[PDB]
Amino acid sequence: SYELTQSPSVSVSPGQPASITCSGDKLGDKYACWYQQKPGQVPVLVIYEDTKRPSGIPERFSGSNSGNTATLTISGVEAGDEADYYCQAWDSITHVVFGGGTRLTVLGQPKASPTVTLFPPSSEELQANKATLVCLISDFYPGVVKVAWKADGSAVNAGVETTTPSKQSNNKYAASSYLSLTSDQWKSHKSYSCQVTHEGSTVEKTVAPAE
Amino acid sequence: EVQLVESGGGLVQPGGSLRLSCAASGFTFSNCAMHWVRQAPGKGLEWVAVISYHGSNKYYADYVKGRFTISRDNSKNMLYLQMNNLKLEDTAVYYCAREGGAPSGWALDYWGQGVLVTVSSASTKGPSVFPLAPSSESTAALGCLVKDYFPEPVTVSWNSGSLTSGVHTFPAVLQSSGLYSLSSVVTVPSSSLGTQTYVCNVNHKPSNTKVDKRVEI
Amino acid sequence: DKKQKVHALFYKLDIVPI
Repeated sequence: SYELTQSPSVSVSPGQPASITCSGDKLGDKYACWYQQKPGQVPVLVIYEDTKRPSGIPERFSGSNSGNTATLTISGVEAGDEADYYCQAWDSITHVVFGGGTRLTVLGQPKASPTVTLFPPSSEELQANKATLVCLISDFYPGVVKVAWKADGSAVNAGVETTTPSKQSNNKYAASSYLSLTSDQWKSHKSYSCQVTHEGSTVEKTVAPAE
Repeated sequence: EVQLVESGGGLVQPGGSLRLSCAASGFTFSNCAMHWVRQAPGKGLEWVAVISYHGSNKYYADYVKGRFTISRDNSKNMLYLQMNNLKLEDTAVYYCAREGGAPSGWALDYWGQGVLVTVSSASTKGPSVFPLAPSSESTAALGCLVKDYFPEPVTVSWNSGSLTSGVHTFPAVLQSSGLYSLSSVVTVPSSSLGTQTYVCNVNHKPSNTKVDKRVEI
Repeated sequence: DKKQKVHALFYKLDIVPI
């Protein structure tokens, strides 16, 4: 096929403009567009015809194309500008081609410890001889957490499934972790705990089967 | 005021067929070329096809190989994509998009909301819905566990959509079983709201599963 | 001229009204 090379990840430091490049053989002979896709949203056209902005796109978004390189630049960077940015143009028979996408990280955002909510199995699920413990982790930043489960203070080695962190609307992160037991397994310990480590510190919630 | 509302996604087996629909409004549809673009979960955008304003010329990405067909109905302001001989790698969210740059290059200036097409040899499975009752305390979290379903997506509302403040529906986990689970939580004033009923409305359209579960002490 | 060359390509596609 064609090309369109984009760096998969770009970070911008406080006070700097963001710069996102897109290279391809003959790219300067084509018109480049740029699309912004925020988490869980559809793509939005931010630049077309190399340099032009649709109505409602702030002028701090600028585009250029020269030689083999198209460039999206963002001045006055805000935390809300974190998103995946895709360039696009066309191949040798004028068919639409997208770049690989660049994920933009805006540095310097404040740290936020996770909120942790732990639910015991419902009576309904226990009646079906199952017992899922649900540990919901919300509003943390940056997006790295480690989740450990404990049974009577001892590390659980099986039955744990945890999601990858995912960006919320407010640029913070959320994740969940599930401990799937049988009802008998649930009753075989006095306490179970979900323990979330984030930036060297931990938050732990506990539940007890015996009320 | 442009709008592009899609429908027609779901689960289909390798080799099967599916038809997507895109209803347009707010602009003179018959004057615009129209696109389909797809995005595999957690992956990048990939063009599928384009069709001319009055429907004569159609062009397709290299992987289509005659298997998909783009069409339009300008009297109903409808755009379609008929997909045949589907392969596992065709699993993706499919968007329709309006063209607004041509002839000065491509520019996809408005995009539909997207529908998920899952290609899989596994059977659909409807979820079990369990209440997540608070215990833990001036506010309380309560919720619903949507356990062991396939495929995505599941939608969850509270009190038929009347309750939106403090609702958090978490992304699903994919277990080693090949089945998904998710949870949806609403944070409410504790004590003060026991005067209120809380019901999660779970819908898993691939399995024909729609459950309203009351969540009480 | 870039625009003139791009237009030549898109006229051949024939996807939008002239």
